[PDB]
Amino acid sequence: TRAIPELTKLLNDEDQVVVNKAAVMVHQLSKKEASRHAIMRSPQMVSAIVRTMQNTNDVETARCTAGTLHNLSHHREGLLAIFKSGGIPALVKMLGSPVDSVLFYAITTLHNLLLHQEGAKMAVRLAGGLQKMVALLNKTNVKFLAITTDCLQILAYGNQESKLIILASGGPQALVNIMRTYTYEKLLWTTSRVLKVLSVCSSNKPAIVEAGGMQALGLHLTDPSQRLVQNCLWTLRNLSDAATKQEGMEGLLGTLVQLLGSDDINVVTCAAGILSNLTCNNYKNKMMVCQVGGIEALVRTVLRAGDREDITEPAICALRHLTSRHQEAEMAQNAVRLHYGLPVVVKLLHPPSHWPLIKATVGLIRNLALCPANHAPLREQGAIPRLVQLLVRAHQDTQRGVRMEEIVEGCTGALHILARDVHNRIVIRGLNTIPLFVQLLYSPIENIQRVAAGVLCELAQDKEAAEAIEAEGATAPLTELLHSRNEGVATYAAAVLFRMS
Amino acid sequence: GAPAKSPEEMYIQQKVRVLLMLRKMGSNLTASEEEFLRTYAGVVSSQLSQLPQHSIDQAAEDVVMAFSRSE
Repeated sequence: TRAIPELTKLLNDEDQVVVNKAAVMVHQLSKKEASRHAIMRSPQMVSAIVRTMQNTNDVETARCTAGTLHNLSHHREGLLAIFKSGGIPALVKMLGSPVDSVLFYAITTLHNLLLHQEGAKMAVRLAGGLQKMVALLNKTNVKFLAITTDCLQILAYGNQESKLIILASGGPQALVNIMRTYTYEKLLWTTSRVLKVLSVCSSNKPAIVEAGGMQALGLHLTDPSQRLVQNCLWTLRNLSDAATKQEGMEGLLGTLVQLLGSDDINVVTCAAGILSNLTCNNYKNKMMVCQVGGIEALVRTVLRAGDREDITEPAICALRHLTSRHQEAEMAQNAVRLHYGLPVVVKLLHPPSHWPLIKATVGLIRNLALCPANHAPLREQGAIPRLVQLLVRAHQDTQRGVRMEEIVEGCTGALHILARDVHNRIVIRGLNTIPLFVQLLYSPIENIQRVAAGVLCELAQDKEAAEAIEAEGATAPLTELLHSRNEGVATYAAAVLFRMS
Repeated sequence: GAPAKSPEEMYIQQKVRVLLMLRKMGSNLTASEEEFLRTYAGVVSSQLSQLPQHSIDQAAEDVVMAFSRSE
């Protein structure tokens, strides 16, 4: 079977006509398990196929030599053999072939090499494979694009260099175009994975967002392919903190709210995290998420989540954003109650809850308290004594977590709003907190002074209380605040002083 | 009217201003204070139409959670 060496000779001939006839035969032997091993074992042969494929001008030989290589790349020896004989720079040049055949073999062999051959990734970057691959994303053969995008994911994984190159070639706009144009699951998947890898790169992140990435990925969140949905969600969460200024998000937001009802705990966890970021300082998104029943979806998601802070923390932070600073703010505050969420919210202030979640839970009680109809319910849920306990302990810790100064501000702030109700004031006072509030006026922190003076101001609206505040030596520290640059501190401080008369 | 030609009128002038801000910020005024504002509607008008402003009770702004290092 020493026919291998004679073909190697023929392939290197001068008369292209025979060089051709030889490529046909090598390719044919390439199909038999026996004939193929002989080819991948003679580096002289494999090196002939490569040079030929790369320099030939006859399409048939360009396709046949390319196919032969595609066959050898099937085995361990075949790959090392193509690599060792400079196959990569060759295959990379072939990506420029104008034939939909030579092209499919080149990208497929490269794929095999990137997947298995050690030293393959660097060689491809070296030959400018990233640039050609990206320029190839304008084709419409979904199988070809699926193979191509996957090479990009392999080459971009954990490689900032390759990513920036992909970014300079307009990789994000082409990848986004794909997610909006095709319906072939495998392609959408391999492409969503290239976006996932690119979405962790702070410079790529903004580019994907501007290309319409948020909306493009939002298109596949209800797809039956669970791996497709998960990959889009992950990428969506990585981009969300950089997409809070985008318009045309109606669809994604609505789908995200529906995804909260999923049984797949990772779907709910991601949807919650993404909604949290997108409703953060964007009243447009806040109103939308509200119009599509987001408060109920979020309250229901918290009830079911239990002590799962991976779900409750984002959910509670999303509820907090939706209950302040937007036309529907008052409705949401009221809606949280109508859907049985007050008890669960108040509960979260207690162990096993950790500080991040407790801090977020305080800010929401504070917002919920803006609506007078939540005043009694929150009280009957035992919120006041607990808010005072957190305050007192955070303050003593301070005078001797995640910044106890913030818990001190949030709890005093929540109690300030809660103090708008008469029965709440009676409770806040019976908890012997006035001396503490008066002490809080000496805080170096301006935000603490405002809420300290504020709660004292609300309590002072009752004669008996205003007198105890005065009797508690509040007049001196209050007067020292009358010249605060903070209109809030100045106003409240003046109000207490006027009320103690 | 004009600022104030006495400690007394300075007090009233300031009290009116503070009660107007307190209310603009979302806090309720006491019955006594509501009466006070009527007794000096004169003073209330002077710094109402000519010296206005806005308000804010307390706050708890929105933070943008970040999610990095995936692939």
